[PDB]
This record gives sequence, structure tokens and C-alpha cells, in this order.
Amino acid sequence: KCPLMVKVLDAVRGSPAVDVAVKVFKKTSEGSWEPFASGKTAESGELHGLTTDEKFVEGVYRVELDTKSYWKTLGISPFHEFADVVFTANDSGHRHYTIAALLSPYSYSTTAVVS
Amino acid sequence: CPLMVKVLDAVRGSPAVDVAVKVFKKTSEGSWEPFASGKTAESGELHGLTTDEKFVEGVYRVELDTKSYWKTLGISPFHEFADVVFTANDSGHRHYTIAALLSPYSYSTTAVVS
Amino acid sequence: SKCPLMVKVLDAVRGSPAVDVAVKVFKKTSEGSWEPFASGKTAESGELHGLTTDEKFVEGVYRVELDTKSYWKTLGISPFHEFADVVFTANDSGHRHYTIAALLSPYSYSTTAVVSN
Amino acid sequence: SKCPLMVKVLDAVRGSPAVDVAVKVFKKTSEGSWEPFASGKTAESGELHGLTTDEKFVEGVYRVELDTKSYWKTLGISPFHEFADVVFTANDSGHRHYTIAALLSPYSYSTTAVVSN
Repeated sequence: KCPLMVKVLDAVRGSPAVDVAVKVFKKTSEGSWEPFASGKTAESGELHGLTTDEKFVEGVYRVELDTKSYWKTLGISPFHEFADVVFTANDSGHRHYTIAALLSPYSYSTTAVVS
Repeated sequence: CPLMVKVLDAVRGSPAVDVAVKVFKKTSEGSWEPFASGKTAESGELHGLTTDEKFVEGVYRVELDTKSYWKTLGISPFHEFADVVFTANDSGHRHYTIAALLSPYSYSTTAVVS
Repeated sequence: SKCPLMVKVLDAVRGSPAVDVAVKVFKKTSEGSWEPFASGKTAESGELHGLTTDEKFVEGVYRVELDTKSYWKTLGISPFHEFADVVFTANDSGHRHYTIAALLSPYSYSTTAVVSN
Repeated sequence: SKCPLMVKVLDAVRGSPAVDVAVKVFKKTSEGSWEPFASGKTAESGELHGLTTDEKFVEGVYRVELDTKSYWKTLGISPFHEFADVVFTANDSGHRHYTIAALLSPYSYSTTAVVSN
């Protein structure tokens, strides 16, 4: 039943990325980003329960991982200010989305699983 | 479960289903001998390859048959396969996840070790 | 070279450079908005050179945006992301040279920074 | 530009080229064994050129092995993998030029092939 999940891994430690701050924004008709949902990754590196099928309507979404604070907490000065993932959701029926991310200090990878 | 494999498809945005996986263990003599095998489920995951007791200290080679995967989908891929080779259980007993992200001419792999 | 900001892009589906990828660069203002800084497209090599100089490329927060959506749709492929952007602080301990490398798939991308003195 | 097999490696932890990565190339035989074909180390650019020539780079199954374990150990880091290898058939349908690109982290790597006629 979870329509939008986030999963984050740490490529330096070979572990889930724990305590990663996540902010979701939804684009408005006027074109601005308004706050939609927020949370933190658990011990699993996964974030559940951001939203529900009812609230997760058609629109353009931006998922922002606070990668800078993550690396700095571990004593590492990273390259990026954050990692944004921007996408259109539910444009042709309701789907379930997973945004996965793999983090290094100077690099990240992100994949979408859509079902 | 001490050794899990998880595979994603970057072209379709989905689990990579029915990926054949072969695992080998290096012998004292230096050759690869078969150790375990299976296929990824609809989840893109493969569980139950081995047990904590059977998964002894050694050098392991996990081979994903990426070529068969892409050819089944009507795509001619670059690699013959994707091998992931590593020492396991040399410093305390651990659980490993080998994750893989596949495109026709590219792949990424990560280890989660707990 | 004297080139302080380069972009290199590869296509993971075709096994080739990503050609004619549109790139927009922005610089964060005092008020907290993005103003246009530079723009170009990747060449046959998948690379974009000559975006800026060390005179113009001063200390600040920059945003580099690849139009990944238009790139895939030109090839007949419907991609996941609206775009791929990279946001970073530049030149805050003196001038450096930066390369933003990116690897593209329809539902996935990776980006790496190479920073040199 | 005449170079038929190139290797390019980046370090995702340092944000730099991966320098002095040991590279070994093998070619498969009729009997199914790996015979040595070429070897070298990445330069300060992270690139390795001059491994072979078009005349020597004949049709066959090749194995390119990056010694990632030694690389990380030299930097004081205990890495996950024994190495990173890329196995592929080359020059089966026309003679081509190949670039094997890799991005390294201690517990992760990505590899991409760029093929050009």
C-alpha cells in the first residue's frame, strides 16, 4: 500500500545510509515547489510512510536527500549540497514508486522502480 | 540468510526477474568450484543460496548471467556476464547482500555487509 | 587546460557518448534564487567544454542541469526523470577545476565530480 | 584516436582520477583458457592507453581486470572486492574501438563500455 518509498545505501561503508534527511516537494500550478512530505531513513536505510495513495496525486515531485549533512555527521566533507530526484508521478494511473540512491562523497547513483 | 542477491533493471525501472546466478568458491588449489545457484524472483531478489554454517571463510565469485537476461528481452548486451568477487567471513561472521543495477552496456554493483 | 567547468555524459543503453544533451548552469544569488550562468550542448564526444572562465566562475553555489528527458524522447524512449541536476559549492577554498560526469539510463542516472587544482 | 582498447577509472571517494590502478587484459582461447594479452597502470589522468593495436586486437572473448583491492589498500582503506573485471566479446561484427570506464568506491563499483566504429 506504500506508494512512495526511499532507500539509501552507503558505498564507502557497505551499509544502509542511516539517518538521511528526506524532503519531498510537489510542484504547484504556478510552478513553485511546496512542501509535501518529510522523514529520515531508518537503520535499514529505507524510509516508509511518507504519504498514502489518496494523497499521492498526479503531479511533478522533487525528492531531496540531505547528503551533505549525512557525510558531515560521519566526518567527511562531501561534494554535493544535496541529491534531488525530480519526476512526474501518476500521470497515467496510480503507481508505486521506489527511489533508490547509492552515496559516495563525490558521487551518487539513483534509480526508480515503478510498479 | 548470509548471502542475498538483488537485481534492478535501469531500462524498465523494475526488478530484474529470472536472472540466473552462479556462485563459486575458490579452492586451496586456486580454482573455482561450484558452490550454489538460483534465479532472481519477481522481486528481483534471490534468497536461500546458502546457510551461515555452509558459507565458510573463503574467496567467492557471484556471476549474474546478464547476457541471457537482455537477450530474453530482445536486447543485445555488451557483457558476457557480471562477476562479483570477494572474500567473505574472514573477519567475523557476516551477512552479505550483493546488489546490481543493469543496463545493456553498463552495470553497477554494491555490497551491503552487516 | 584553463577550463574550470566541464561536463561529460555517457549513454548506458547504447554504449556511446550522450550527444546533444542540453546543459544549463545557474548560480545562486544572495536572495536565494537561481540566475542563469552558462549553457551549452554535449558534442559528439559526449563532452561540453568552454562553459565559463576563472574570471567569471567565482565562489558560489552552482546548479548544473542536464535535460535528460528531451535526450531520451529524441531517441523514442520515455524516461523517468524530468531532468538530472547537480548542485554544489565551488571555489570556496580558492579556484579549482571541476568535471561533472554523468551516466544515463531511462530510469536511472549516476553523477560524479572530479575536482582538481 | 587509433587506440582500440582504453581504460578510464575514477575515484568516487576522493573525487579524482584513480591513479596507478593495475590493469591486466586476457584473451580467451579455443580450449577456454585465459592467456595474458596486455597489461598496464592508469596514469595521473586515470586513463590507460596503448594496451594494444587494431592488428593485434583480434576477434575473441576478452577479460579486463582492474586491481581495485591494491588501489584501496594503498590509500589505507580495506575494500570489499578482490578486483573488478569486465568480460566481453570484441570485434565479432566488424572491428571496433572499446573504452572500459569504471567508477570505484570501497564497497561499490560501476562499469560502462563505450563502443565506436
